[PDB]
Amino acid sequence: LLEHRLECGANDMKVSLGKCQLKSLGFDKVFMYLSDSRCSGFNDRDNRDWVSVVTPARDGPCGTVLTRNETHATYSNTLYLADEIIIRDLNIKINFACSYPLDMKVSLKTALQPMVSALNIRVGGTGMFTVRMALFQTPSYTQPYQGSSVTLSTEAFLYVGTMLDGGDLSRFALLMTNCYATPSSNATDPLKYFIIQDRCPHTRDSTIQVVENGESSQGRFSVQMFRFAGNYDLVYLHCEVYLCDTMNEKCKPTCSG
Amino acid sequence: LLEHRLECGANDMKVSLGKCQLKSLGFDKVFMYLSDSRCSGFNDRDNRDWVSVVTPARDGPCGTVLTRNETHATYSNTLYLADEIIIRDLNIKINFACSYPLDMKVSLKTALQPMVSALNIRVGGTGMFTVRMALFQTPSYTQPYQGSSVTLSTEAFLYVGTMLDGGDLSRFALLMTNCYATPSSNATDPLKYFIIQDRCPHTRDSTIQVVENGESSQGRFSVQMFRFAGNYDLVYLHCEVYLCDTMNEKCKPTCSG
Amino acid sequence: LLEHRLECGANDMKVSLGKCQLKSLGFDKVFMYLSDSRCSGFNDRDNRDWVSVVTPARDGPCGTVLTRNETHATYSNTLYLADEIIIRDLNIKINFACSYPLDMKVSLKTALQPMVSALNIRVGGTGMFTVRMALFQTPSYTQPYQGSSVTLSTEAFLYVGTMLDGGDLSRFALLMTNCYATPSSNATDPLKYFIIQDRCPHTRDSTIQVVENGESSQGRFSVQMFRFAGNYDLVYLHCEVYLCDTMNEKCKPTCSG
Amino acid sequence: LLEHRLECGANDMKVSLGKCQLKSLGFDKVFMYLSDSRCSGFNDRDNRDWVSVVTPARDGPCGTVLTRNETHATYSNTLYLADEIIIRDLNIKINFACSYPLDMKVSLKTALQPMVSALNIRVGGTGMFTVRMALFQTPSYTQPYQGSSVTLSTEAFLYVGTMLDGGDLSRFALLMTNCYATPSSNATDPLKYFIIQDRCPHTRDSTIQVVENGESSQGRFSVQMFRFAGNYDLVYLHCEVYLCDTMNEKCKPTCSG
Ligand SMILES: *[C@@H]1O[C@H](CO)[C@@H](O[C@@H]2O[C@H](CO)[C@@H](O[C@@H]3O[C@H](CO[C@H]4O[C@H](CO[C@H]5O[C@H](CO)[C@@H](O)[C@H](O)[C@@H]5O)[C@@H](O)[C@H](O)[C@@H]4O)[C@@H](O)[C@H](O[C@H]4O[C@H](CO[C@H]5O[C@H](CO)[C@@H](O)[C@H](O)[C@@H]5O)[C@@H](O)[C@H](O)[C@@H]4O)[C@@H]3O)[C@H](O)[C@H]2NC(C)=O)[C@H](O)[C@H]1NC(C)=O
Ligand SMILES: *[C@@H]1O[C@H](CO)[C@@H](O[C@@H]2O[C@H](CO)[C@@H](O[C@@H]3O[C@H](CO[C@H]4O[C@H](CO[C@H]5O[C@H](CO)[C@@H](O)[C@H](O)[C@@H]5O)[C@@H](O)[C@H](O)[C@@H]4O)[C@@H](O)[C@H](O[C@H]4O[C@H](CO[C@H]5O[C@H](CO)[C@@H](O)[C@H](O)[C@@H]5O)[C@@H](O)[C@H](O)[C@@H]4O)[C@@H]3O)[C@H](O)[C@H]2NC(C)=O)[C@H](O)[C@H]1NC(C)=O
Ligand SMILES: *[C@@H]1O[C@H](CO)[C@@H](O[C@@H]2O[C@H](CO)[C@@H](O[C@@H]3O[C@H](CO[C@H]4O[C@H](CO[C@H]5O[C@H](CO)[C@@H](O)[C@H](O)[C@@H]5O)[C@@H](O)[C@H](O)[C@@H]4O)[C@@H](O)[C@H](O[C@H]4O[C@H](CO[C@H]5O[C@H](CO)[C@@H](O)[C@H](O)[C@@H]5O)[C@@H](O)[C@H](O)[C@@H]4O)[C@@H]3O)[C@H](O)[C@H]2NC(C)=O)[C@H](O)[C@H]1NC(C)=O
Ligand SMILES: *[C@@H]1O[C@H](CO)[C@@H](O[C@@H]2O[C@H](CO)[C@@H](O[C@@H]3O[C@H](CO[C@H]4O[C@H](CO[C@H]5O[C@H](CO)[C@@H](O)[C@H](O)[C@@H]5O)[C@@H](O)[C@H](O)[C@@H]4O)[C@@H](O)[C@H](O[C@H]4O[C@H](CO[C@H]5O[C@H](CO)[C@@H](O)[C@H](O)[C@@H]5O)[C@@H](O)[C@H](O)[C@@H]4O)[C@@H]3O)[C@H](O)[C@H]2NC(C)=O)[C@H](O)[C@H]1NC(C)=O
Ligand SMILES: *[C@@H]1O[C@H](CO)[C@@H](O[C@@H]2O[C@H](CO)[C@@H](O)[C@H](O)[C@H]2NC(C)=O)[C@H](O)[C@H]1NC(C)=O
Ligand SMILES: *[C@@H]1O[C@H](CO)[C@@H](O[C@@H]2O[C@H](CO)[C@@H](O)[C@H](O)[C@H]2NC(C)=O)[C@H](O)[C@H]1NC(C)=O
Ligand SMILES: *[C@@H]1O[C@H](CO)[C@@H](O[C@@H]2O[C@H](CO)[C@@H](O)[C@H](O)[C@H]2NC(C)=O)[C@H](O)[C@H]1NC(C)=O
Ligand SMILES: *[C@@H]1O[C@H](CO)[C@@H](O[C@@H]2O[C@H](CO)[C@@H](O)[C@H](O)[C@H]2NC(C)=O)[C@H](O)[C@H]1NC(C)=O
Repeated sequence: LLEHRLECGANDMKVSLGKCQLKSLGFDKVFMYLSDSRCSGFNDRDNRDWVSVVTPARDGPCGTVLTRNETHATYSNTLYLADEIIIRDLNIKINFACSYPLDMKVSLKTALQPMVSALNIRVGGTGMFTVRMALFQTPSYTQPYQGSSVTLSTEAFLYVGTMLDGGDLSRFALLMTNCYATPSSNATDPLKYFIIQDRCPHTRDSTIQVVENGESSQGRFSVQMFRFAGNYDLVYLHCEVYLCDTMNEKCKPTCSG
Repeated sequence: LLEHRLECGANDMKVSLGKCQLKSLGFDKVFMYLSDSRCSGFNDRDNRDWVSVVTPARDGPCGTVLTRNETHATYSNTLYLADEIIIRDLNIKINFACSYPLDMKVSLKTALQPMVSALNIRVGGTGMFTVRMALFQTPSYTQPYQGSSVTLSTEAFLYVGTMLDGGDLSRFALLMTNCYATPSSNATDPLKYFIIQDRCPHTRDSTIQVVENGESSQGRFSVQMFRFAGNYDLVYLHCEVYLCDTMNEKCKPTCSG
Repeated sequence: LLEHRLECGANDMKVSLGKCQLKSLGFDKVFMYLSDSRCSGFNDRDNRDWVSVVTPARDGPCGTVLTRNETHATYSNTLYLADEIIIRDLNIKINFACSYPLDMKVSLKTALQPMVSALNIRVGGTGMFTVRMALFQTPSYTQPYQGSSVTLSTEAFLYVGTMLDGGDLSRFALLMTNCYATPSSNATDPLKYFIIQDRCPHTRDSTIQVVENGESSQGRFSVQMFRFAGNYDLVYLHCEVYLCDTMNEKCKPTCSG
Repeated sequence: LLEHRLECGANDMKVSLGKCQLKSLGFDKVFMYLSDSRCSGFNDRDNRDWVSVVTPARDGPCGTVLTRNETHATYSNTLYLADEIIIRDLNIKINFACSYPLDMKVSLKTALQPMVSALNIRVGGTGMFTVRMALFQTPSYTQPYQGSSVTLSTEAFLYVGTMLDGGDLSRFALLMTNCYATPSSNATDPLKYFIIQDRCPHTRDSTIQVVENGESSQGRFSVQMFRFAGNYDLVYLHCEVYLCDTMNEKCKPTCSG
C-alpha cells in the first residue's frame, strides 16, 4: 500500500514514509515509533514532506539488534504505524533491516614519485641487410637457376631481378639506381654497358624493359642477351641498390626526358 | 664494470651480458628488461652462458625507436639491470644503439656466356728487315765513311762491318755466313775471293781477323787490303746474312778444323 | 665485302680499312680492336681517310704472336670489327698475318780503289807473213802444178797468181805492185821484162790480162808465154807484193793513162 | 830478273817464261793473264817446262791492240804476273809487242821452159894473118931498114927475122920451116941456096946461126952475106912459115943428126 524509502549511511539509518499516508490508512495524524518508544518520528523537508526516524547503526541505541554473519553486519528494527495513541483495527508494523559488508578495498590517492641517482652507459654498432640477385629461366620470373654458369644463344631473352630479404619490409623499398654489364667479375672495370644508369633505364635500346622498381621488396626487369664486342666471351651483371624510405619519400622513379 | 656483446643481424638485434654479473653488482638473480617490460631476458648457451634479449629491428615491437639519417638507419633501446623486482641503491641502465647503411652494392654471381654467329676474313703479306754495311776510317770502328769511292794504299788496313737496323732486336742476331770480294759490282760473278766462306772466316790467310758475329746486331771483322791480280783495278764487297733466332738456336758459330 | 690494306715495314705492321664501312655493315661509328683491347684504331689521312691500327712487329706488344719457321718469321693478330660497344648479330673478325725472310743478301755501295807500286818490263820483236806464188795448168786457176820444171810451147797460155796464207786476212789485202820475168833465178838481174811495173799492168802488150789485185787474199793474172831473145832458154818469175790496209786505204789500184 | 822468250808466227803470238819463277819472285804457284782475263796461261813441254800464253795476231781476240805504221803492223798486249788470286806487294807487268813488215818480196819456184820453132841460116868464109920479114942494121935486131935496096960488102953480117903481127898471139907461135935465097924475085926458081931447109938450119955451113924459132911471135937468125956464083948480082930472101899450135903441139923443133 505504501512506498518505502530506506537509506543507510556509515553512521546512521534513516527510514521514511511520505504523504501517501495523508489519505492511506486514514492517518489524519501520524505516529511512528521504533522498538524503543522514546525514539519517535518527525517531519523532514529536504526533498519532500517525509515522516521519518533516525537511528545510529550501533547495538541498542533505539533497541536495534545487530546480526553478525561472515559476509555482513546486519541491523534490524521495526516501525510501528498508528493514527492514535491507542489502536483497535489493525496492528501495522514495518520490519526493516540493512547490511554492510565486512570485506572492502581501499587506496591512496596521492601518487608517489621517487628520484634516484643514475648511471648511463652507452654502446653502439653497425650491420647490413641482405639483398640478392637472380636470373630466371621462365617468363613469369618464376623459376630458379642455380648453375654456376648458363649458356645462352643470342636470340634468348634473359629475365632478371633483385630481392630484399633482410628485414624492415614495411619501411624500405628496394630501389635499383644503377645496373650494368661488364666483361669481368670485378665490378669496377673500365668497360661497362648500362641497363639502368641513373634511376632510370637506358630505354634508347629497345630491347630493355622494366617491370617494377622501388615499389616493393623485389625489383624486376628484362633485356635481350648480348655479347661484348672484341675479344670477349663472358658477361657478368652488377648493380647498385638503395633502401628507399616508404614513409618520407616517393620511391617510384620517373624515367623520362 | 661489464663487457658488452652487441650483435646486429638483418632481422634482429641481440644484446647480452655474461656471468660476470654472477659476482658483479651482487646480482644473485638477474633481471633484464627492455622499454617494453613484456620483453624480458633469457639464458643462452650456444657459446657460453649468456643473459640476453632479442628484439626485431622494426618500429616499436619492444618499444625500440628508429632514427633516420641520410647515411644510416639507427635503432635504439635500453636494458634495465636489476637483482630484484624492486630496487633501492642504483638505477642501472645500458643504453644501446646500432645502425645500418642505406647505400649498398650487389652483384650476380652467375656468369653469362653469349654465343654468336661469326664471319672470318683472312688477309696476308710479306716484308723485309733493313741491314746495312759499312767501311770504317778508324781502329775502333767508329767513324763513318760516306764517299762514293775511297782510295787506299795496299799497306792500309780496312775495317768493316754490318748492321741490323730494322727491328725485333731481341729475337734476331745478325749472323754473317758468307762474304767475299769481286772485281765487279754485280755480286754474282765468276771470280770471288772469300773472307768468310761457310759460317767461318778463311783464316788460312793470316791477314783476316773477326771480332764479332752472331752475338749482336752489329757484326765486325777486318782484313788487310789487296788488289785482284790481272787487269783489274776495283774492289767491291758483297756478303750474305741470316737473322738468327736468339731463343731457339746457338747463334755464335764455331770456326775450327 | 671489304678491301684490305696490309703494309709491313721493318719496325711495325699497319692494317686498315677505308670508308667502304661508311655504308658497309652499317657501321655509322667504327670500332676496331686488336687482341689487346688497349690498342684501338684511329683515322689516318695521308692518302685517304683510312681506319687503322699500328702494332710493332715484336713478341706481345699488342698481343701479337710470332711463329718461327726455317724460312720466315711470321707475325699474326686479329682485328675485331663493330659498330657499338656491344654486339648482337655477327661477330666480325679479320685474321691477318705477315712474314719476313730470314735469309738476305747485302752489299757495300762504296767502291774501293787500291794503289800499288809497279814494275814495268818491256820486250819486243819481229816476224813475217807467208805469201806464195803459183802457176796453173787450167783456165779456172784450179789446178796445182808441183813439178820442179814445166815445158811449154810458145802457143801456150800460162795462168798465174799469188796467195796470202799467213793471217790477219780481214785487215790486209794482197796487192801486187811489181812483177817481172828474168832470164835467171837471181831476182835482181839487169834484164827484166815487166808484166806489172808500177801498181798497174803493162797493158801495151795485148797478151797480158789481169783478173784481181788488191781486193782479196789471192791475186790473179795471165799472159801468153814467151822466150827471152838471145842465148837464153829459161824463164823465171819474180814479183813484189804489199799488204794493203783494208780499213785506211783503197787497195784496188787504177791502171790508166 | 827474268828471261823472256818471245816468238811471233804468221798466225799467232806466243810469250813465255821458264822455271826461273820457281824460285824467282817466290811464285810457288804461277798465274799469268793477258788484258782479257779469260785468256790464261798454261804449261808447255816441247822444249822445256815453259809457262806461256797464246794469242792470235788479230784485232782484239784477247784484247791485243794493233798499231799501224807505214813500215810495219805492230801488235801489243801485257802479261800480268802473280802468285795468288790477289796481290799486295808488287804489281808485276810485262809489256810486250812485236811487228811485221808490210813490204815483202816473193817468187815462183817452178822454172818455165819454153819451146819454139826455129830457123837456121848458115854462112861462112876465109881470111889470113899478117906476117912480115925484116933485115936489120944492128946486132941486137933493133933497127929498121926501110930502103928499097941495101948494098953490103961480103964481109958484112946480115941479121934477119920474121914477125907475126896478125892476132891470136897466145895460140900460135911463128915457126919457120923453110928459108932460102934465090937469084930472083920470083920465089919459085930453079936455083936456091938454103938457110933453113926442113924445120932445121943448114948448119953444115958454119956461118949460119939461129936465135929463136917457134917459141914466140918473132923468129930470129943470122948468116954472113954471100953472092951467087955465076953471072948474078942480086940476092933475094924468101921463106915459108907455119902457125904452130901452142896448146896441142911442141913448137920448138929439134935440129940434130
Ligand atoms: C550472511 O548473511 C547475509 C546477510 O543476511 C546474507 O546475504 C543475504 O542473503 C539473502 C538470501 O539470499 C538475500 O536476500 C534476498 O533473497 C530473496 C529470495 O527470498 C525472498 O524472496 C522470495 C521470492 O522469490 C521466490 O518466488 C517463489 C515464491 O514467490 C518461490 O517459489 C521461489 O523459490 C523464490 O524463492 C520469497 O518467496 C522468500 O520468502 C523471500 O521473501 C531474493 O529475491 C533477493 O534478491 C534480491 O536482490 C536484489 C537486492 O537489492 C540490491 O540490489 C538492487 C539491484 O538493482 C539494488 O537496487 C538494491 O538497492 C540493493 O542494492 C534486488 O535485485 C531484489 O530486491 C532481489 O529480490 C535476495 O537474494 C540478501 O539480499 C543478502 N544480503 C546482502 C547480499 O546484502 C548471506 O547470504 C549470508 N551468508 C551465507 C549464508 O553464507
Ligand atoms: C648520420 O647519422 C649517422 C648515424 O648516427 C652518423 O654516423 C655516426 O657518426 C657518429 C659521430 O661521428 C659516430 O660516433 C662516434 O663518435 C665518437 C666521438 O664522440 C664520442 O667520443 C668522445 C671521445 O673522444 C673525445 O675525447 C676528448 C674527451 O674524452 C675530447 O676532448 C675530444 O674532442 C674527442 O671528441 C666523447 O667525448 C664524446 O662525448 C662521444 O662519446 C668517435 O670516437 C667514434 O669513433 C669510433 O669509430 C669506430 C666505431 O666502431 C666501428 O669500427 C671498429 C673498427 O675496429 C669496429 O671494431 C666496430 O665493430 C665498428 O664497426 C671504433 O674504432 C671506435 O669505437 C671509435 O671510438 C665514432 O666516430 C658513429 O660511429 C657514426 N655511425 C656510423 C658510422 O655508423 C652520421 O655521421 C650522420 N651523418 C651526418 C651527420 O652527416
Ligand atoms: C715456313 O713457313 C712459311 C711461312 O708460313 C711458309 O711459306 C708460306 O707457305 C704457304 C703455303 O704454301 C703460302 O701460302 C699460300 O698458299 C695458298 C694455297 O692455300 C690457300 O689457297 C687455297 C686455294 O687454292 C686451292 O683451290 C682449290 C679449292 O679452292 C683446291 O682444290 C686446290 O687444291 C688449291 O689448294 C685454299 O683452298 C686453301 O685453303 C688456302 O686458303 C696459295 O694459293 C698461295 O699462293 C699465293 O702466292 C702469292 C702471295 O702473294 C705474294 O706475291 C704476290 C705476287 O703478285 C704479291 O702481289 C703479294 O704482295 C705477295 O708478295 C699471290 O700470287 C697469291 O696470293 C697466291 O694465292 C700461297 O702459296 C705462303 O704464301 C708462304 N709464305 C711466304 C712465301 O712468305 C713456308 O712454306 C714454310 N716452309 C716449309 C713448310 O718448309
Ligand atoms: C814505224 O813504226 C815502226 C814500228 O814501231 C818503227 O820501227 C821501230 O823503230 C824503233 C825506234 O827506232 C825501234 O826501236 C828500238 O829503239 C832503240 C832505241 O831506244 C830504246 O833504247 C834506248 C837505249 O839507247 C839509249 O842509250 C842512252 C840511255 O841509256 C841514251 O842517252 C841514248 O841516246 C840511246 O838512245 C833507251 O834509252 C830508250 O828509252 C829506248 O828504250 C834501239 O836501241 C833499238 O835497236 C835494237 O835493234 C835490234 C832489234 O832486234 C832485232 O835485231 C836483232 C839483231 O841481232 C835480232 O836478234 C832480234 O831478234 C830483232 O830481229 C837489236 O840489235 C837490239 O835490240 C837493239 O837494241 C831499236 O832501234 C824498233 O826496233 C823498230 N821496229 C822494227 C824495225 O821492227 C819505225 O821506225 C816507224 N817508222 C817511222 C817512224 O818512219
Ligand atoms: C679490380 O681490378 C683492378 C684493375 O682493373 C684492380 O686494381 C685496382 O685498379 C684501380 C683502378 O682500376 C686502382 O685505383 C687501384 O689502385 C688498383 N688496386 C691494386 C691493388 O692494384 C683491383 O684490385 C681489382 N679488385 C679486386 C681484385 O677486388
Ligand atoms: C750479272 O752478270 C751476268 C753476266 O756475268 C749477267 O748475265 C747473267 O749471267 C748468268 C750467269 O752468269 C746467266 O745465268 C744469266 O742468264 C745472265 N742473264 C742475262 C740477262 O744475260 C747478269 O744479268 C748480271 N746481273 C745484273 C746486271 O743485275
Ligand atoms: C845476184 O847476181 C849478182 C850478179 O849479177 C851477184 O853479185 C852482186 O851484184 C850486184 C850488182 O848486180 C853488186 O852490187 C854486188 O856487190 C854483187 N855481190 C857480190 C857478192 O858480188 C849477187 O851476189 C847475186 N845474188 C845472189 C847469188 O844471191
Ligand atoms: C916465076 O918464074 C917462072 C919461070 O921461071 C914463070 O913461069 C912458070 O914456070 C913454071 C916452072 O918454073 C911452069 O910450071 C909454069 O907453067 C910457068 N908459067 C907460065 C905462065 O909460063 C912464072 O910465071 C913466074 N911467076 C910469076 C911471074 O909470078
